[PDB]
Amino acid sequence: GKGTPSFGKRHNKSHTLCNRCGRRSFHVQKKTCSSCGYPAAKTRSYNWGAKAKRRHTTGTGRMRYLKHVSRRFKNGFQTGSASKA
Amino acid sequence: AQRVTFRRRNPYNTRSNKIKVVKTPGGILRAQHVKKLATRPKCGDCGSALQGISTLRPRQYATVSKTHKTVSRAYGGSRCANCVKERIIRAFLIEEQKIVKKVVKEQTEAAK
Amino acid sequence: AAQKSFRIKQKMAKAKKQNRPLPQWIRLRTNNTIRYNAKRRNWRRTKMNI
Amino acid sequence: GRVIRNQRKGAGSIFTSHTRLRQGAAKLRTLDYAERHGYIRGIVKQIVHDSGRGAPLAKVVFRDPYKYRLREEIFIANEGVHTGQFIYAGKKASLNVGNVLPLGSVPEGTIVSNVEEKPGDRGALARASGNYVIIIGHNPDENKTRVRLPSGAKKVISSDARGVIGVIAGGGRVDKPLLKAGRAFHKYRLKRNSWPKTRGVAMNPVDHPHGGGNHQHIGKASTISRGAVSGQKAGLIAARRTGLLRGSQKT
RNA sequence: GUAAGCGUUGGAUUGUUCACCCACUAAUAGGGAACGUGAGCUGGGUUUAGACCGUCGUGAGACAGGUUAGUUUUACCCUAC
RNA sequence: UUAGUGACGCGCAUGAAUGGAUUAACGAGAUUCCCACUGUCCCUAUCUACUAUCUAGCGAAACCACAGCCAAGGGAACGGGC
RNA sequence: UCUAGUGCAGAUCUUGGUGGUAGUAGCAAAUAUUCAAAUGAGAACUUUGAAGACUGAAGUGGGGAAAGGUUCCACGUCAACAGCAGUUGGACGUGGGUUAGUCGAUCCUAAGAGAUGGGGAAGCUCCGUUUCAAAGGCCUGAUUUUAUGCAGGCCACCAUCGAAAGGGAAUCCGGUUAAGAUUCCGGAACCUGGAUAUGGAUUCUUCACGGUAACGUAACUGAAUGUGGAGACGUCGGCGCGAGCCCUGGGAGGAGUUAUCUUUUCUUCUUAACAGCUUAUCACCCCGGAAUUGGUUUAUCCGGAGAUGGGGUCUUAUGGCUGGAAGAGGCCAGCACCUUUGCUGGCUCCGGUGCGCUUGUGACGGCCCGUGAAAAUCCACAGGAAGGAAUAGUUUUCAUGCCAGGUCGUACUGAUAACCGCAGCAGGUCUCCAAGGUGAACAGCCUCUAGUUGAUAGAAUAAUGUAGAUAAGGGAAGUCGGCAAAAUAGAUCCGUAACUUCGGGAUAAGGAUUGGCUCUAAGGGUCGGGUACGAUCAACUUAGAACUGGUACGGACAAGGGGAAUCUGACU
RNA sequence: GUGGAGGCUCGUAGCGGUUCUGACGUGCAAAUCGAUCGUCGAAUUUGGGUAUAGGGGCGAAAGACUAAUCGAACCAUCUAGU
RNA sequence: GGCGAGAGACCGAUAGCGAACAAGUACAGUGAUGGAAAGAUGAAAAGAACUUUGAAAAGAGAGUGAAAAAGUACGUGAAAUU
RNA sequence: AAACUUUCAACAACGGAUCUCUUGGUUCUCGCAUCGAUGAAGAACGCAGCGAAAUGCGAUACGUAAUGUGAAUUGCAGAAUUCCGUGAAUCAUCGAAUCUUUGAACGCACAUUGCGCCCCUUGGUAUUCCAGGGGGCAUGCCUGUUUGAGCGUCAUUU
Repeated sequence: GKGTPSFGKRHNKSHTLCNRCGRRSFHVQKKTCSSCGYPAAKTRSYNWGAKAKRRHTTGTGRMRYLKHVSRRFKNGFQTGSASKA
Repeated sequence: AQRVTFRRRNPYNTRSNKIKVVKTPGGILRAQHVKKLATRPKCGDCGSALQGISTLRPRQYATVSKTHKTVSRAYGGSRCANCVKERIIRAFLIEEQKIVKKVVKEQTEAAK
Repeated sequence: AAQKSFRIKQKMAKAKKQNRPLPQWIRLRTNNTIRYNAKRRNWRRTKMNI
Repeated sequence: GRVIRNQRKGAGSIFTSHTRLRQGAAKLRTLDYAERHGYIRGIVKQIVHDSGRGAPLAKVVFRDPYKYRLREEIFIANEGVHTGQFIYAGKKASLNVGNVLPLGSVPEGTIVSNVEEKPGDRGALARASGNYVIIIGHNPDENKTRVRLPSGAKKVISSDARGVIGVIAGGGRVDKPLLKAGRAFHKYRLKRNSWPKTRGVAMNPVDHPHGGGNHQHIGKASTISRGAVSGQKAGLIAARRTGLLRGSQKT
């Protein structure tokens, strides 16, 4: 009964949600995410996990500041305001 | 022959989930959770229950009064009366015997 | 379960607010390529995995 | 080939000691000033059973000389000790059972236990049930005391080293058979995970050096050198002789 | 000799084919058909994996050497009947 | 009675903690015999229920070069085709 | 002219699509459905009613943990799903719904995980968790530029995380909704924290009296520090006690049956959390001084280390009376109305039994080379810093009074349809409550409350199957092999071999009996006696005798085949 | 007589999984169904928490188990490996 | 790679980035990781008024449109198969 | 002879090839150098008169302000003074702001929407208790300040 009845015995989550990635990879008994490396400082990445990088990298989100960075570089990082020509 | 339920979310028969069946004014049964029972205080010396002390859980030993937790005797709600008697006697007697040892050494050392 | 956590309940509420069909005025709008919802989710078929 | 049982035993996730019900470490009082210049009285308040240990223990209580305080210690009880019993520890103490005299203070043929081999270790040699150390003689000049240890061995320690007088309680424990895998089971249930024991010769050769074959047999010899390594050491390590003991040890 | 028309057994032991005895019989003849016949059976034997003995081998392991335990699938199609 | 049991023993190649010999009790262990019991068999028959069957509705799969009558011949030495 | 990703029949080729097989196999476990009405276009299945059946309290019942996530409830509604159907649905669409000081989390720590200091490591990071570290905050205040320093004093654990089943402060009844409730409404309580006033108590003997004592009380100072207890604990056995359930007698009510019989069959007669007055086995005290030894348990332990005895103190588990509380709730009757619809009356009483069931508990015993968590938290005690009365003080562990009590969860299933198994899978998945009879028995069979009546149907009844049964005469000849099935079977009485580690073997083997009815006998409790008995009460057990029957009776269910020997491993 | 021990025994639940080498074997099911069986107060059964991680663990030892995967798991890459 | 610009003897929806579309999406797996399919009505919705059969869905007419041999199962509309 | 099988064609079907398209991809070239403790990349949850998603955004929430243009957005509804104007608009540009809970994540923690300490202020007759609001408390290191410690050490006291 290594198959079906054991799958019936299967009901306790090894993994739950993580607060840095939100992916349900936070091993409770180790206290680590299997995807971001929480609660470590760094973010978990590998150059064999190219797809993983591509999935979790810059630009898959809002870039709440970084789009405006390039706009602002174009305008030369200016202070002040307009003058009502 | 009505059958009843744990009145809470713990379904296992542990010491903190003792129930007692009871018949209510509806004519019906209900399960009524009973708290664990208190164990009497003991004398620190012999290890025996001591009397004139209420039997309670230890924060009910806060809400109750000094009359329930104590007796009118020295070493009141802490030691047995007989152990008290014993140590009183022992105190008196070995103090006297220390006096006697002192004077024996006194007279001996003074003679020699 | 009954004894649950607020995060779970939060995600559940969000799911419940997602689980309903398209608006037909969105079906009416200009240049529209949507006919139906395809992020639709039913407890019998697929689980959230939370 | 695999790593074998004796090698897994050293990481020890499951092989660690089951150390719950043990009342504490059974060490002697510390050797501060009162012990090494006079004596001091405590009282055996209660004898109890230590789990995993066949020799009982004796919750003794002393007084702190430096503070209104009641530092309680744990001693291994010798045969004859009882409750309410005054224990005298120190140098000018008297030679009766339960006292903690030093070996320069005891004479020859004296019978002690829970002895130190280095003063200040707070308890060592002769800690198990039924066992004792025998004083042999002295060399006060070069203050050293010869002692016979239960192995049958001879050792030379500081005469300033301590030791309780008498023999440890619980003696005659192994004079009785168990009859039962269950008795053994519970014993080790409280000691550690070293029970049951499978035989390498019944294992497979991936699992043990003695393993494998179309019969249970060792093949090479079961006498291994001490200059062997982890995974080679399964049998009789560094054995000088072998087989049945045909006469005196001649030690 | 013509003759295969008709028949040619029940059992003890053996996994047995083969053999060897008991007995009846009219007779207890030999063979073939993918050494007939496993989507017809059985699975006792050999012939996976567990295990034991002996001998051999330093050893893992070997043995037409013995012993014991060990999943036998599908037809509703064409044909034949 | 190639089985079983007791005995014999120049034992291919028994044998002593590679444990030897024995052994009450125990055993979903292996084996033989006896009593009872029986459709295991002589030697087969009958009954019951659900199926198969017919019908309404629903409705798959394995497989498929093309396909589907035989004999013999020869042939890659056993063919549905020649 | 140039240039290529340039031409397919194949590659068990890739992707997609389509077929024959084939309207075929097949939709068959879980004892089982039928009649009518209503709706609707349409009913084998939806709804109702009637009937027949099942699960049969170790249940297809009622509630939960993990998990699931809104399936919960309602309205509409049937294109797809519910391997037939569909007017129905865990489906589709639209909405609604989960109320806490007292239930949990939060707190505590367990196994353990893991920073700091430090040390290793090229480095990601590893070790270690009190460590070779200068590792901090607790109280009284003192001043009255003034907030909080300075006056002191105290102490040295030395992060944090870790249990929705462990420990732990405190809530119950009735009612109520489409769906929630120990949460909401009404009523009645408790706890923590913080404020504070009066009363009470106490004091001129400054911080209480009584008691021989056990110890009692409405209260009746007490810092630092320190000691002790509770928290805090295995398992089994039998005994006692209690609660609830079961059984039962009378009586007051309603329903049922009633050709006949039946003072009959069924059912309601209930009382919470909390508070007060009382109540216990154990234990302890006083008087007293035991052999002719006595007391006493089911179980044999206790006594000059002071028994029996007489008298008394305590623990309040637990019960009883009262309050809460009859005003609720329940059972009935009567009179009213489109109706919101009620309105008014009565009863709601007194008991008995038991190796009964479950459970809790108490005192004992037995087992161990096994002696069966910790911490938080709380309390008490020793001690005596300090502080206070008299024309007035001190106390707030006594009573009363005041305020507040957050955050998150809370619906529902918990499984032959809500979890996991690709699914509406005969699988698997932790647990609590548990009626009557038979019977040793939460065995099997039947039934009540509660719940289901679901699994594609109809007509026929061939072979073959699967599952279940029987078969003369024989009785393992069958077969590798007695595989399979059969016989045996419970209980009482009798009888019991070899061998043996002397404990067993042994239900050895092997035999007899067993129903129903009418009788008998024996086995018990409570009360009565100046300083041999008698009256009353009530149980199930055992043995026996007549009578009887189509020699039947552990009448169904349930329920061992045995013996002689060997090889082997001692056993579980 | 009492008493009520035991890794005792019969035998429910429960845990298991002997035999039928039964059913099913394009199944109810990627190991189930039915009967027959073993054990059933202990080396018992079991939930939750916790530790052990791949030449590593764990193993009353079968080369067994380590997420339907084990005589060395799974994922990706080296890798369009030869 | 990022930001911004331009180009091509390149691919032209089984091609070209896995992704011309609500694509690192749905979905699977405990998890690491894995990882799709899916473009076109018509110039313009003018997306079929109204009648009739039917319980309705739909049908037959009507009508729009250049065209319903363009009717959201929409450009054309092959083959297998029917 | 039908039926049936097969073949061919017409029409209808299944199905989605072929053809023709194309806000995409790929490759080459050119140019520029710009994330973050002043809190990034990313994640979670949430915001629209009527949205699930995408894109946008953060309780000032498909956006505010400011600037420029110059009267639309559009599926519906609504709005109109907003039209010879400090002014429409899912507009473009963007220099001022908001920037939930998180995250290097920084008061301590975390499977808890958990538990604290300090300052200011308000209420509850309150330094202490409760609640509300505002502001704050990470670590290592640098320079500097203040307070220190140590017979490590100097001088000078009487």
